[PDB]
Amino acid sequence: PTVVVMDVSLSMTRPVSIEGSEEYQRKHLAAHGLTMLFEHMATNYKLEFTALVVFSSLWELMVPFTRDYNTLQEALSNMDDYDKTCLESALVGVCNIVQQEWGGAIPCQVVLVTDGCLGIGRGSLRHSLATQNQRSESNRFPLPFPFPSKLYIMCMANLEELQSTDSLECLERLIDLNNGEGQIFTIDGPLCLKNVQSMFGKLIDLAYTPFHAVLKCGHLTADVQVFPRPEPFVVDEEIDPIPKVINTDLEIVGFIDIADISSPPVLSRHLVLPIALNSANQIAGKIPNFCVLLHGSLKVEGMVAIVQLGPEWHGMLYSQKKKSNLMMSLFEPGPEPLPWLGKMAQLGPISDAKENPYGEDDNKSPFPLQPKNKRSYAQNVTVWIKPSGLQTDVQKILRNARKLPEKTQTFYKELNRLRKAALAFGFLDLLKGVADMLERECTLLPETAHPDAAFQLTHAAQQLKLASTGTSEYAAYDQNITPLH
Amino acid sequence: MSDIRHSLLRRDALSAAKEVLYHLDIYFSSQLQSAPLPIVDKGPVELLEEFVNSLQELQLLEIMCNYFQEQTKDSVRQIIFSSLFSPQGNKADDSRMSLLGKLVSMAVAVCRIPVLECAASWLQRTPVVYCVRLAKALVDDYCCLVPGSIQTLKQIFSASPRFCCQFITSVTALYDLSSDDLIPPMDLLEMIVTWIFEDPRLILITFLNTPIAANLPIGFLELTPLVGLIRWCVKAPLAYKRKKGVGMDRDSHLLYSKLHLSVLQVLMTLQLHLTEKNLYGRLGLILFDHMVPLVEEINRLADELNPLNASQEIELSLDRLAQALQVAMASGALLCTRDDLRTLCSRLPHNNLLQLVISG
Amino acid sequence: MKIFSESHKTVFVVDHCPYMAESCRQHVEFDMLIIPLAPISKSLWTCSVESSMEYCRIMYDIFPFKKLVNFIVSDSGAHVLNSWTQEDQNLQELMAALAAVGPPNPRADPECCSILHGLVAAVETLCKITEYQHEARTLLMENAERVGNRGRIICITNAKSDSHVRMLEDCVQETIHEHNKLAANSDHLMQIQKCELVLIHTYPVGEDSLVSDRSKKELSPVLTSEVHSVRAGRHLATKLNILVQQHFDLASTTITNIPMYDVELLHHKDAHVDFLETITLKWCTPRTNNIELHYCTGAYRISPVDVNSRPSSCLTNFLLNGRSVLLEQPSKVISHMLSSHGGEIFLHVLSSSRSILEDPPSISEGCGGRVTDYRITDFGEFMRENRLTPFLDPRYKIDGSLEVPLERAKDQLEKHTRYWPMIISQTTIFNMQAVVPLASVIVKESLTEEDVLNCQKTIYNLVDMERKNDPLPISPKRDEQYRIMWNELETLVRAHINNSEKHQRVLECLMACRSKP
Amino acid sequence: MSAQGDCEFLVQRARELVPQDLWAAKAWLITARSLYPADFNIQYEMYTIERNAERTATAGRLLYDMFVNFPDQPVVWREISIITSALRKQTQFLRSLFETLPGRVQCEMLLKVTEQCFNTLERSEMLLLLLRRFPETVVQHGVGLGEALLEAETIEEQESPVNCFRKLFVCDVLPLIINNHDVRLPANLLYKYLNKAAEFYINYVTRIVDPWERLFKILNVVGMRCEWQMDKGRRSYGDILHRMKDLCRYMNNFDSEAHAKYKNQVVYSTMLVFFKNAFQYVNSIQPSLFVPLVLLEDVSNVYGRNRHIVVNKAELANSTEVLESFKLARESWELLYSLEFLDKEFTRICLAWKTDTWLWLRIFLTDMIIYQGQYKKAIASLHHLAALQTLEHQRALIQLATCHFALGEYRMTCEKVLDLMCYMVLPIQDGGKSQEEPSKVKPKFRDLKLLPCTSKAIMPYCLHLMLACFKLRAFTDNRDDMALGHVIVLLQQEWPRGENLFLKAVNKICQQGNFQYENFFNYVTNIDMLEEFAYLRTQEGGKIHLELLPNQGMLIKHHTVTRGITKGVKEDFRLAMERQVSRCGENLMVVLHRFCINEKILLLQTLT
Repeated sequence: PTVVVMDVSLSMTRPVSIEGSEEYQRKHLAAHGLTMLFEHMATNYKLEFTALVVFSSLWELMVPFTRDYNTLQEALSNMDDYDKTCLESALVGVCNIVQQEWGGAIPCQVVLVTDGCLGIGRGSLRHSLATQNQRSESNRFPLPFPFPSKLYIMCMANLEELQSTDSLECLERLIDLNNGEGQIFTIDGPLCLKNVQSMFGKLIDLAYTPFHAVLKCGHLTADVQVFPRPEPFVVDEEIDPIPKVINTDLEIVGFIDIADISSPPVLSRHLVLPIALNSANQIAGKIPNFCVLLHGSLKVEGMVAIVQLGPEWHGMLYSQKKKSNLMMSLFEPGPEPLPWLGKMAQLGPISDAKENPYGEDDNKSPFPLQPKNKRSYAQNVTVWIKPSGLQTDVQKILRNARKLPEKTQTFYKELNRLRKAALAFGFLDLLKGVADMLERECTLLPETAHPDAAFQLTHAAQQLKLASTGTSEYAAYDQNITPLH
Repeated sequence: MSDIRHSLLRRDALSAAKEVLYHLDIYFSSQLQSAPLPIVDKGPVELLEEFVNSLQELQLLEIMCNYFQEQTKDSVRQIIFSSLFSPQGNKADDSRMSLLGKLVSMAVAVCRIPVLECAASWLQRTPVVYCVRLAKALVDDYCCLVPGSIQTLKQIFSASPRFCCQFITSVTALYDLSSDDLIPPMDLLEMIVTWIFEDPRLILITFLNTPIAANLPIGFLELTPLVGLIRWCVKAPLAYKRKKGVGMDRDSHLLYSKLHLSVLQVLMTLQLHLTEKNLYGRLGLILFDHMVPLVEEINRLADELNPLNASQEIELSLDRLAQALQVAMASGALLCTRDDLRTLCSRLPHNNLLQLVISG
Repeated sequence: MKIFSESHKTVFVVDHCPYMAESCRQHVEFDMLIIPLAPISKSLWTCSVESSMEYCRIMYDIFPFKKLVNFIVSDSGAHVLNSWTQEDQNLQELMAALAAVGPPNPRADPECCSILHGLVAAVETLCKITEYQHEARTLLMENAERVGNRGRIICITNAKSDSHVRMLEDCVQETIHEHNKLAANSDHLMQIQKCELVLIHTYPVGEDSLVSDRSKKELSPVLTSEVHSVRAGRHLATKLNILVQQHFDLASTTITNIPMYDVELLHHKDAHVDFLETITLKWCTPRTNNIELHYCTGAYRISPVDVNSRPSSCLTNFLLNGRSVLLEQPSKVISHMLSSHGGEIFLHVLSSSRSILEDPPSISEGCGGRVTDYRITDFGEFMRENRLTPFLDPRYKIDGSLEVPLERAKDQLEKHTRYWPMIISQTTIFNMQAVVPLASVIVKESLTEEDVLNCQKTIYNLVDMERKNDPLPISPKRDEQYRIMWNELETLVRAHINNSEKHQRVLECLMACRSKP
Repeated sequence: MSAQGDCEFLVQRARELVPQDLWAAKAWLITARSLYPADFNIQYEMYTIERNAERTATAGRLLYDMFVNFPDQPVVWREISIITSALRKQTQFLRSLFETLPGRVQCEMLLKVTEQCFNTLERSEMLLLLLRRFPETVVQHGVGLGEALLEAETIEEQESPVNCFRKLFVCDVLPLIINNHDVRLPANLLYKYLNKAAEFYINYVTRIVDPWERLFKILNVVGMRCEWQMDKGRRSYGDILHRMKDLCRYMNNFDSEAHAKYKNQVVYSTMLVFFKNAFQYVNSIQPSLFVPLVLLEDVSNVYGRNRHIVVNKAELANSTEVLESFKLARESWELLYSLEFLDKEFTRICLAWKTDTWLWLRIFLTDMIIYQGQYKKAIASLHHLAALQTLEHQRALIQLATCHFALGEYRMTCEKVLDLMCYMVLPIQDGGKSQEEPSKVKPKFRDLKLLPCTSKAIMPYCLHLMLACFKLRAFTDNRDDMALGHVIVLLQQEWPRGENLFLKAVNKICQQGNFQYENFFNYVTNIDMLEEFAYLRTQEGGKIHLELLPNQGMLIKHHTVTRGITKGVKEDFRLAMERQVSRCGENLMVVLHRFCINEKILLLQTLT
């Protein structure tokens, strides 16, 4: 997602006194330069979405996100001449359209075309930055984009000397509010067309070069173009601040069942398209590739392929509207990116296993791995925050006491759990109380008068009575009130 | 004094003459110590006549000058000078004159100051008839025999200015230009002119340094050479006309004009000197009795020289005489009235300056 | 933030003085079904301990690992009920220790001791190192300085006045300063970087609040005073629920519309990022096997707040039975799906927005898409023959070499793929039904004697088939197809020859038995 | 026959003999003198003859005798004048001739010919020569020469009084007068010499080794004469100011009979220190009279005895020394006129020889007035300066602009400003792009400035004056006419600055919505200004008129109402901006100057 914010303000209409050729307006220089950028896009970055919002006193979106660069190419030559500069509104609008279309996690590079003429005041950059920084008041400065962006400013304001007379610190500070994710580009020289072409070539090389990679599965290999380029990642800012980028080679390191993998938490979904190094179909189409076979086999069998992108990094190579392809993910870099798969550095082939863990009939599966320590919702924890829970526990223990001696073991277990929880919480008077209710239910024994039932309840009541004293007779947590024989 | 004469009869002429000179020195010193005014007896004169070849004469002159330099008392030297080398009216005067002339010339050759001063003193106390002969001998010796010897006499100026004044007196009284042979030599005239121009007071030293208590005896040298220099300057054009070389004549005329100007300046200085010591209008260094011979000589030359042919020379001579007289009674040197000047100048040829001076 | 966050270490301290022994004036009505007994009032200490136990239960369920908790009762003596080891950080062990401690003594010595002993024990306990911190320090050799050991201590007591609260605040400040000073010199004790303190004060209902509530106040850059106060009973339980919800960045869920009441689930906050105080996801009809692989951007554990209630018990039992449950955010859009992977209830977070990877290019038009004889079934067999499985026993390979099974799977895949033709027309040996024993046996790392006799029988059958001139699959004369068949078998066997001597044996047996001209 | 004929005949006869016989001619002249000692012609002739022979002694004696006997003859005075002109090869001969004369007699001729001189310069030089060669004559004629020079130099009343008299005094007359303390000079006559000495000194430096230390030496030395000062030697020009200040703090008190010593000292010394600092301050500014700078006033934040001068050290490195020299000059001028007794004396001494307003001092007197805080007297001073008189015109009007500001005129102030800018148009290239952008030095809520007169300084200042003048005119009441239109246009310069004023103006535009600035798109060549203006017309702006097309009112009025004109009225408004923004880059000062020069009719609005 690239949003090319072109300043259409009257400041861009200033002719520049070039030598030899006719007078050229800075708007027209901006025109040739984006034309170059959109060409390098349609030629070598075809899959990339882009948009072009021109900003003025108000900001307007002339062309929404599209892969059709022909529409954008003609959009440059059909431009009006609104005549006010206001950057804060433009950045707010960019945030709006990016959030509305894509969201808040996808990276969105922003190409900004300014001229070093921020403004006179009010809506001007200097007035906004000098005032909005102190307090937001729901008018938060839009420069810190709420997504991993990169603010590129094609400040075509001649040499840095020309724009240093009036305003360049404002622009360079504007970059800093993006946490340094960006670069100021100054066209050195007499504003010649070759200079701006070199400028935009520098921009292309910095931000829009395809990320070619070699996909090696064992000994089979192919040349791929991982769209989009993967963003660098940092573990933290304390122990390892150095950013990490995936290796140039993607080594398939095995395969795993798509049902066992569940839905893994990925970093970013990446397409993998083979790259040759009607001619494409007549030459590269007929030569057997490996990506086509891999994607077809993955779709037919219905599994994924773990990939090793470097030390401690690990991803996934799965298959797939009706259209399908070989998209690739990126797990969180670490020892155990998927906590229900064990340490991902501890996965071996089934051959090294004693038996076939997946089963002869393909029924058994070691995945997922049970965590070593059980959680609370799965275990039997005792919670007494609200009186409702404790009332539920006492009702359960009283009702099961009516079934005595049918469910003797369950009643004894629940009574032991309640006694242990009371001892942990020191709720000794609660233990005396539940002893009183046990005695009361003994007094309301039914006409059946089961002999062993009376003995068990009397023994339990005596146990709670002696444990309520707090002495060492039953203070032990291991005590569970063993029912009488 | 017979014992002294007897003792000298065995001593050799040169030694004995020296011994008798020393004895006379001692005697003269003793008599000066005893009496302020000494008397020159005939004994010393007889001894000196009796006893005081070319080599012997040269040795005698050299030793006499050596003794003169050795002597320190000026009075004794002057007294013995008068005793030996003054005229006595005898036949030995010619030998005395020759000896004195050679002695003075020899002393001038090496510039012996005491001899020069003594000879300056003696010429004032000598009749002019011997002073002119001494001038003849010395001028001849230093101007005609040895060329270039005039420089030897020139350095005498810085030694004995009194001797220079006495020499000028003797030469001026001698060379009256009355004859062609009496015309002063050109070199001598130039030397005299240069000496007088170097310091005008040279011809007034005798006047200043001599205490004037009585008139000079008749026939003696004048106190100052102003009369002789005036006669030279006045007679110069007539003498050179009568003699008639153009360059030497022009040089002589220029030197004579310079001499006349120097004489006028000397007369002014003499006026100042006479005013200072109170002889202004009472004593005349140019005696009025000397105008008559000069005026008569001018007249006879004017009659003889055909004034129609020598008008310029006669006019120049008359103008020079008129200027000299105008300064003379302007400076008080000549003590005469204007009537006397008119009487003596009546016979002279008419001259505008002379007539103006006469009329005043 | 990081694993060693401020909530990584939590130390509980509970009042145990005789002053904390009377009833809380909230007598209960356990008697439902003559003349019942007088209503029984649970003691304040009992209520506090049980609510703390519930806090521990929620924290354990949501965070099984990387988050430990201690427990220091504050009596005349200072007793720690469990250590920092994961094996000792158990619920039942805490229950047993609490039972062994017993109820507070009523009239032993009320004024002999105070809660300060518990506080100093806690801060002294807090400076210790957990197992995970030790592993981090060991792995970060010569740089084990960026390991924030920040913890958090929670106290339950009945303070008589706010003056005692301030005195305790100053005492804990001083003692943590002393502990940090002592840990500076020592090596096996980390200095506390951030020790948040909460000093919940309880009292029986019907009594005045002797201590007023206080907001955050940092008496030191290492402390945060957030003393709360509330009446005993259910109020304390709700206060602790709010505390745990706001401690580890949790969230609430109110799953409704369950066929037979509503239920409440607590889970990590990040599961609600799609929506951007309890969300009300509605149950949706569970389809048996419609789709198998969803696009899940999160897997967050859950813990019901009323685990023993009938609705929560029914839902948990149904999930643990094996079947998943699909929810829906309030035209409908599929959303979070519950599941139970071995006994751990995970609340997934699906992605309902438009996928940016929509309308991908047809595989029939990409590279290698114009060929329709791919060995799809053969590759399916290959996949099913290399499926993965966990191994709890780490074996030794040769000598002291505990091999990782992942490298074992990698090398097995490499061995299988040494000669794998891709399309049907490319190969003829694999298409032949006689060679299947070889195709399944020779690939093994170490062929057994039975493998040897099977391979010998197979080559004998191949020789017999050649003798009979049987029509082989087309996959160009009979002699030509025979020759290319022997070529294929020879190429296959020589590739795996180095794996074992038996492979060289069958290789030279084939060489002897081959009909080479 | 008369004796005159005889004398003439004798002289002629002697004259003819000079080329032939010098001795004979001299003898004839001596005879003529002896006959007629009272004849002057003979003495003159023989003196000339002796002089022609280069004989020093005789010619000198004859000249002395002839002067003693015949002084009335003009040729005697001519010969004496020639000899003394040589004294002031043949020069050496004439100098040697003068030596032979007796010293007292030499003083006699020198005195009488000095009295014979009419010109003050020549007489002063002659008497100074006599004074130097005769140190005994300092007592009697050192006073006379000083008084004569003083009076005849004060009578001159030159516009810049400078004659070669006080230089002569300080070089020769003053040292020999002060060292020879035997000279008796009245206290009043002492003050006359200061009148002479100060007069020449101030003007000579206004046009030679060091007059300033020379005249300061005069003051101390002439003070040492009887009772003035007795202070130290090489003292600073500022220490004596306070010392004289402390003098009058005691002197302005009780006086009994004259107080002439202290009162005249506090007048003359303060005037000297006032004039000494006057040169230093005035010469520092407006140089090359023997880039110029002009003192200006507060423009400060156009968007916002104890006065201080702000000078940028870049244009003047030694601004610190000048500022103090200016400060104590103002104080010295103030003390000279604060005391009533000193004030009348100060006026009298000034009117004696100040004469012309002294253009250099005309810059000076124009400066404190503004510093003081009074302006109308300055206006007359600038009027006088203008009558006295490129870049020279620049100094006047911008001084008028600051002075016409005068805290609330706002009509002649602007009128002077755009009149000044007509001569301002040097800047084909302005001053570059950014030459050390104004420093962030914030004055403590403060002012008066001092700038050069070369575009880069005055041009921002004059526009700043227009900015404030229109700002107060167009920010109250109503009727946002070309008043607000001009100030927005004037706001174009230094764009990063006027944003608050620009924001205020557009807010006022929204309230009114009747912005009529027909000549708007001829001056606003600024992107940010045009960008803000178009924003109004889009959503809800005040439907800006902006009749930005010539001859549009006549088209609307003289044509019948038709429906085919609304489209054109809307479109050309946008078409105008597109043409206007096409200008974009340009010399803003050039455009701003163009706006001001064509819009001389702005003064109609400025009358408010």
